[PDB]
Order: sequence, then C-alpha cells, then structure tokens
Amino acid sequence: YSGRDSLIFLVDASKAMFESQSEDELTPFDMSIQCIQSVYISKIISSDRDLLAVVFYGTEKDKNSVNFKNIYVLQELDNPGAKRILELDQFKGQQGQKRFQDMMGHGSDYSLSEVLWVCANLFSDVQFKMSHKRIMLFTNEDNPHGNDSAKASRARTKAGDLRDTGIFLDLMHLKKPGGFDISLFYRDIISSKLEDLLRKVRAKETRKRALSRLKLKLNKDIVISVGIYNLVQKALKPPPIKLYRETNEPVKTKTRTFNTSTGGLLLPSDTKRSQIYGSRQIILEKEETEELKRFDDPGLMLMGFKPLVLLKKHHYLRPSLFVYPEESLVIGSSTLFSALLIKCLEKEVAALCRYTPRRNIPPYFVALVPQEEELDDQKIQVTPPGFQLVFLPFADDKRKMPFTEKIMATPEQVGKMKAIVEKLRFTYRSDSFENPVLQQHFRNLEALALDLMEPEQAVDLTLPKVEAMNKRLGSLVDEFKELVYPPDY
Amino acid sequence: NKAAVVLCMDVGFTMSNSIPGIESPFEQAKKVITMFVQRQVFAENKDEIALVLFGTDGTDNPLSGGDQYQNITVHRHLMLPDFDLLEDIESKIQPGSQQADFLDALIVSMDVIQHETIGKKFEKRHIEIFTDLSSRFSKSQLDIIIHSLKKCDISLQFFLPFSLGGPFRLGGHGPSFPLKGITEQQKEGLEIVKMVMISLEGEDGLDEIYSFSESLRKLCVFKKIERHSIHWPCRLTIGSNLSIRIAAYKSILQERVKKTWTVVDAKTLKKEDIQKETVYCLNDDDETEVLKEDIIQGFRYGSDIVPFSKVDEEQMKYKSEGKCFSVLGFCKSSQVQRRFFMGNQVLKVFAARDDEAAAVALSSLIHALDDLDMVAIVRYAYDKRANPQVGVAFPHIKHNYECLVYVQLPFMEDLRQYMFSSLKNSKKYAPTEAQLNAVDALIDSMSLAKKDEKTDTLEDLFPTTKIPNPRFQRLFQCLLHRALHPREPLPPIQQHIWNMLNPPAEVTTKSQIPLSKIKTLFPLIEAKKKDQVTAQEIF
DNA sequence: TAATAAACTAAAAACTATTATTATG
DNA sequence: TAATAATAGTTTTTAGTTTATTAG
Repeated sequence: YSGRDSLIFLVDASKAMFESQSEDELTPFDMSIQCIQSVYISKIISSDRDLLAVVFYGTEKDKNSVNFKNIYVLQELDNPGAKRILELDQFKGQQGQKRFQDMMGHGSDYSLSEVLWVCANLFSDVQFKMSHKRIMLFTNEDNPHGNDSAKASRARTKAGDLRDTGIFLDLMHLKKPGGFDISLFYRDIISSKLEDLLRKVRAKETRKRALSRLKLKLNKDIVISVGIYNLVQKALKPPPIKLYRETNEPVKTKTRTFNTSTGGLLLPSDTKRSQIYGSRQIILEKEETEELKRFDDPGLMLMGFKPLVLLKKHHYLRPSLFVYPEESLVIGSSTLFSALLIKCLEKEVAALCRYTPRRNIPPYFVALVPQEEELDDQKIQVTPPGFQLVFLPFADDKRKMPFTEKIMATPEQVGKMKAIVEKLRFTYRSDSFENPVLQQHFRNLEALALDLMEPEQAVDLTLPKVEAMNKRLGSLVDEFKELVYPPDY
Repeated sequence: NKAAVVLCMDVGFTMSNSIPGIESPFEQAKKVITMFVQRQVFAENKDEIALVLFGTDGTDNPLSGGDQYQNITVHRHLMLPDFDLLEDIESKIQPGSQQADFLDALIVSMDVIQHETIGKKFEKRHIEIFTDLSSRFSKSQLDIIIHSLKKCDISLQFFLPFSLGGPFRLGGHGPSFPLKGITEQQKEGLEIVKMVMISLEGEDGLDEIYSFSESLRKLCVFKKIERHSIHWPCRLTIGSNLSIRIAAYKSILQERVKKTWTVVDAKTLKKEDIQKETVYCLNDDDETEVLKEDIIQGFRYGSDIVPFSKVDEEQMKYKSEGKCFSVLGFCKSSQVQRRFFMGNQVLKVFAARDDEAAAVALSSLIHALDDLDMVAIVRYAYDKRANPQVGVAFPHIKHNYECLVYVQLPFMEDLRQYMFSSLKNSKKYAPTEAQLNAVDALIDSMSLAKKDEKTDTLEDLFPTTKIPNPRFQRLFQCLLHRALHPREPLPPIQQHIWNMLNPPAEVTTKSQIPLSKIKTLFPLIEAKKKDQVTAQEIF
C-alpha cells in the first residue's frame, strides 16, 4: 500500500566527534556528514517521495519550534532536494568542521529526553501518511553519567513512550565502529553498520502496485479473477523535459498536423488513415483499424494443460509475468488458487492459455507454469508461489536459421577445456551486476546539480574481470590452443 | 533477392464436388493460395509468380508436346505479382469438367521458368502440388521428371484433401482425416508422387507431404519463401590472450508490422496539405509562443530540474567500445531462472564459417558445458552506440550442429521486489479435499500432450509454435475486402481465424463433466464493468 | 550499401483521491 | 437530511513511432 518511509538523522555535538582520535582517519563528525550526503544521494534517485530531516544537539544557539536549549534543527522534514545537499556539504571536511565550530558552535551540554521529545514533535508536524518512522542516532559518547540519574530516568521514559508511539530507533557507533565500546546504557532503548549506509548501494528505485486485473477464463460459463505482476522490467533513463534556453522552465506544446489550404487546423474527423501500394490507396478510419486489431474480450482464454516435462526452454518473447490470485469480481478465488500449487508433482502439467493484456490487442499464447513457494532461512520470501507467464512463440517468429554442421571437436579437447573452465566460477549473484549507463547518468546528474565537474567513472563488474582472471588461470589455455594454425593471425 | 513460384491448378470436375463437411478441396486450395500470395505482395517480396490452369479448355502452354500437353493453360505467366491475379483466383476461377496430366503442367511450368532466366537475376524457385490425383496420367515420365528435378532443381511441395496420417471441422485443430477411405486412383497417385519426391530429396521428403489443412495450420507453404538475416561476425574470444571469431544471428524476434499508416485528408485523400507540426509554446501565466530552438533538455532531479543539453550528455555519456562477446564468468545451469530471463530477442551463437579452428573450439566448448551443465556469462556489446548488456549463454543440443542460446539478463536495478502472502498455508482458503479431488479430475481429464508407448512419445495435441500471429492475416483479409469493395463495410472475423485458435473439441467434451463438478463445488459471484454498444441500428 | 537499436511519441489502466444519492428526520 | 455511492486525477507500461550509423 501507499505511505512514506520518512527518516531523520540525529547527530551528537560534544566535541568528541570534532577530533579524529589524533590519527589519519576522518573525524567521526565528518564521517557522519559524509554518511548524510550519501543518504541524500541514494534517496533522491531512488524515491523522491520520502522525507528527511537533520537536527544537531549539544549546540550553542538553539533553533527549534519549541525554543528548547541545546537543540539545533537544520531541515524540517521535506522531500530531499539538491538544496539540502548544497547546504549540508559545506559543513564537511576539516575546514567545514572548524568553521562550523564558530558559525554555530562547538560542543555543549544537553538533556537527551529533550532532544527525543523534539524529534517526536518534529514528526507530529507532518501531514502525510507516514509508513515507517525512524530515528537513527549519530553519537560518540557511551551515555550521560555526570548528570542526575533523573535525566536518565526521563530519557528512559521518553524512549519507551516513543517506542509506544511507533517510532523505530537505531544507533550508530562513532569513535571506533567495530571497536565495541558502546551499549552499557542503550541496552534497553534501541530495538558499526553505518558503512552500509555509505556508498555501497545507490541508483536504486522501487515500485509497489500491481498490473492490470485480468479475468482468468477457464470455461464459457464460470468465472475466476486473478492479478498480474511483472516482477522484472528494463529500467530506462527517466524521460527528459523541454525547458527554455534560460528560464529553465518547461515549455508548452500545441501539436497538430496543419493544412496550407486554410488557417484552421485539421480535424479528427477530417483526418483519415491509409496505406499505399502504388495503384492502391486503401482508405481507412482509425476506428476500423482498431476493429481490425481486435479479436475478443480481454482475459485469459484457457487453452489446456501441458506437462512441464518439456515445452521448450530456448524460446523467449517477453519478460516473465508473475500471477497472484485476487478477488476482483469473484470471492474465494484463492480457494481455487489454494490448490493447483500445493503439490506441483502432478500439477507441473502447465496451462497453455490465450492471453489478452488489454482491449483489442491480438492475443498470444501463454505458458502458465506453476512455481511453488520457496522460503529463505531468514524467514524471507522471494519468488512467491504461483505462476509465471512465459510468452509463447509463433511460427512467424522463428526467423531463418542458417544450417552449418561440419565438424565436431576431438574428445582430448573437451576434457581439457573442462579443466580450463572449472577454475572460474561465480555464484551469479543477481545483484552483482549493474547497468553502467543509467548509473553513469545518475552520477552525472548529481554532478551538474552541484559543484562537481564529473568525478564518477567507477565500473561495477560490467567490464570483464578477466584482466586478472587471465593470470588467475595462468597460461594453460595458451598451449591448450592445439589448433595448429591459429584461427586468428 | 529473387524467388520463383509457379502455381499449377486442377480445374476438373472432382475439384467441384466433395463430401459434405469436407468442403470442396478446390476452395481450400484457393483460400490457402490467396492468403499466401497476398502475404507475398504485401511484404513487397522481391518475388515472382507464374499462374497456370490445367484441366481447362485450350493449351495456353507454349508447348503442347505434340498436342500431348493438352488442356494445360498458363494463365498469368512469369511477371511481378499484383491484385489482378489474386482477384481472378478468388473470383474468376470457376469449376470445370475435365482434366489433363499434372506432370505435363509441371514440366511446361519448368520450361517457362527456363525461358524466363535471362535478363533477370536467377536465385531460387519452387513448385507446389495442387491436384486431387484423379486426373489421367502416364507412368513412363518418371525418368524425364526425375532428371529435370535433379538438374533443373526446383523444390517440391505436396497437398492433399486428406493428410498422410461433424467432428471434421475445417482441417484445423480437429480429428485426423481418414488416410484409408480415399479412392484407389488417388492411392496410386499419392504413391507415385511420394516416390518421385523422396527420390528428389530423400527421407525428409516423407515428412514433406502436406495438405490444404496442414497449410492452413502449419507454415510449410510459407517456409518455401525465406529471407536470411545478415551475419553479425564478432570475436567471442574467451580470456585475454586467445581469440575466437564467430558470427551472430537473430533467432527469435518479436516480429511486428513493418508498414506504417499515413494520416490522410478525407477530401483530397493525399498527404501534401497534411503537414504535422508543433510550435513548442511556453507555459506562463500568459501564453507566449517560443521558438523550438529556445529550449534545453533538462531532467527532474530532486525537486527541481537540471538543464542537460545534448552537448553535455554526448561527452558525459557512457563511452562504450565496439561490439564484443567477452565472458565474465560461469555459474550453474540451476543458477538461472525462466522468471529471470530478460530482454527482447533470443540471439543464437554460431562459429564463423571458413574458420574451422573456431568451429572445433566452440564444438568442444559446447560439449564441455553440456557435460558440466555449466552456463556462461557474457557482456554483449553491439556497436559504438548500443549500451552493453549482460547475458547468459548455454548450449542447446540437437541432432544437427548444436548452438549457444544467448539471452539478455537483468541488472541489480532491474529486479522488482514485491511481497506476496503465502497461500500454500492459508488458514482461510485451505482447499477442501473434495476441491482437491475435483482438481485432480480436471487435471487428468483434460490434457494437450499425448503420451504413449513410453518411448518419449511427446506429441502436442495443440502445437502452438507452428501457428503464425493472426493479426497479420486478419489485416490482410480486411485489406482485400476494402481494396476490392470500395464502398463495403468491414468483413467478419473469417471464422477460419478462430478455427485455428480453437482448442481441440474432444478435450472440452470429455472434460465438461469435470467442469460441471467444478461449477457445482465452488462458490462464485459477479460485479460491474460490462461494456456494450450504446446506440444500435434496431432494424 | 539499409538494418536497427534507441529515443519518442501517444494510449490505456490502477490507484488512488475524491464527489452525486439516498437516509432519516 | 451524516449515511453511502459512483467517479476523475497521477503514474506507468506499451508500443508504434522516428532516427541515427555501420553496412555493399
């Protein structure tokens, strides 16, 4: 369903992060700032529908709607805009840190209960459907000790209250993420890992909803309603927009075919459609064109059953289409969808069917292959139970195959290249490869939105790794070209 | 760049009459040849046609063989096809009352082909059989016909009222036509013609026998016309040192329409006064015309727009480097999913000819991966402009030379991640055992694969892949109706269309009772969204 | 040397978000 | 006369376009 996963970062300012443990490593402060930059970046080009906010405590001036001390907001919850990154990023670096020490301040006291309360109030201000609320904490301390334990008590109360409210808490290690000197007080508040939040995943995007609700038709009489899902599809560069030269404003577009005979534009009635074959000018209306295209009503005209044992596996027309039963016209549909899938042992017999995605479109044939549920050991479901539509080829599809059967290789070579290939094996993580192009586009767009020239050219294994795998195997393949004359020359 | 077809037809009396239900095989012949020829002409094929009528009066044939090639009349000789011949075929051809020798028609058509060999590029050629094998013929012509076919080298195609192998609907998906109820005259005719054609080709000729019904369903009538696609030579080198040069071939393709639809004036029925344009006005509180050349192509980034001119992208885009078929790595054949295949075309891999070292190399590779059940990963690069893909390549076995199936594979940003409720364990929709048994009854009662003899005897009761896409034939039929009848409305759906698409009726008849048990066992409801014609001609 | 892959255009549907009807007073 | 009840507004695939760019 709809909803937004708004999130807010909370950063400590107690001067502990202002120092990098007197070493080469980045300050905790600046590492956190870089993390925030990374999250904005990964947010803008993933879903410009969330909300984000950043507030610093342990401060000198105090900015907030509630005039509380030691609390310094910077951005109330908003859609992540490039302006946010512009303003934030000038605070990073050693120079940004030292000039931030003065433009705002440098460390102070605070009271954790107050900052928690302020963040809660900040969430309350929003006027949207908030799907997931999260406050993730950036701090270097362990806990307040040189305070009254009443402060700690108030903190515990407020934390429990927020947990009641439905507010989800996270905490990040700053001094030595991985050093494991935290959590002698936070053991009962929250319910490192920030490197993950850093530049590890980017250029993503998400969708939620379903495809057309299409009628499954098994007989002329009885009915059954299902749902269609397309669990994969090519991502394209998002469509451009036509600005001005200089107003940077989208320009309108009135658009018709015109006629020189008169100043009045053409008319949809006046427009006619035709095809030319020399002596033939077949004159048609768009309407009769659609009538030509249409054959029957949208739905799944069931053809019959075919055992999975073999249909083919080398043919492909379109990406597969997941099916999930759903009450669309008829209740208890999942009642008939409860079976056909529990045991595919004899249900593997697939379902040849006639498919019609929408109005008037000439149907194809679809292989309604059942795919039973799998469970991941983390109680995670991927490839949910149901069906995948494999589009079925037609006779006109199988274009000409030139016939060339001449020579089979000698068996002394087949085992030898078996030894060759066996050395290299990649598990094929389906997430291990990426479209370089859209990602490059994204990084470019990030560049122009800010003062970055074009400092992004990283490869993501799209290029061959054999630049090192060549020596990985060594050179056994070279003498393993026992073709005496090299095919190359 | 050229093909030659010659249509010889029987116009006797047996063509006129037929068993009821098994409609006149001559009308089957005319319909099949009609959509054949209109496909030829619509596809602007660099084709060639000769039309001959035998069994009719006179001898339009150049040679009557000492008045022995009698009743053999060429109708429309070797010239570029037009609607004249097809309209004559569908309409102006009428049933006759006498016959001649079909073999003589064959040889004179071959002679016409021989006559039309000069001045025109000569590439290929075909002959097809249209005779119900009840005419009168000799038996000593086997030598001359076998020598002509073994020297003049014209591919043959057979057709029959029945097949080599009420309920008999039209010859589409229905019960097999009898192969033993024919007249004996047709028996010796079929025997001798099948002997001569197997002598032409060989064993695969035994499968080359077809019928009007087969041409209706299958595409053998259309496979004798063909167009090869261009090679795509590439270096499939594997590694960093050795090199393999091979070629690429588009194998499977979403074959769409190639001919567009111009937008036409209703009055002049022309295009000149129809100029399509836009002005690119500007959105402000006031309308303001702005030149098309006053614009920049920005993008929606964050909550604003970053102007990104072409001169920008052209020099920040992904500078790929040439076509390539490099290999990334390897994984198990299980480490792929039919749900995971991606792209728009299966591309088949073949070793480049004239380089047999590559041939043996890939033969060994495909054999090895077949042995290891191991699939490969390739970065598929097309050119200097197409962005690269990542795709699986795995062996495809066959009785002939094998091949390597290559398919594009998705990317990490291409996967769509949804969650679905697990209905394998439904506390609200757990299927009843009566429902389960009804399900089993439906599964077993109806099926579209005939398994028998336990000899891997897989025959599809509804073989789909041999069907073409009906949209094209429907388009063509409407084209004929419109161009021949300037003031007539659109024709009906050409029931043959459905007949091709209807499933075998015996299946639904046998499984109707299981269907009745389903309709009894399960609860169903209805809802809105029914669409209808609003205003109707009541009369 | 034209195929053709890609950028480019409408077009239909879902998931929304809402408004006409009664209802009962 | 407070209770519902059809409905149009965003995205989004699709899919026919048009367009370069190796090619004979």
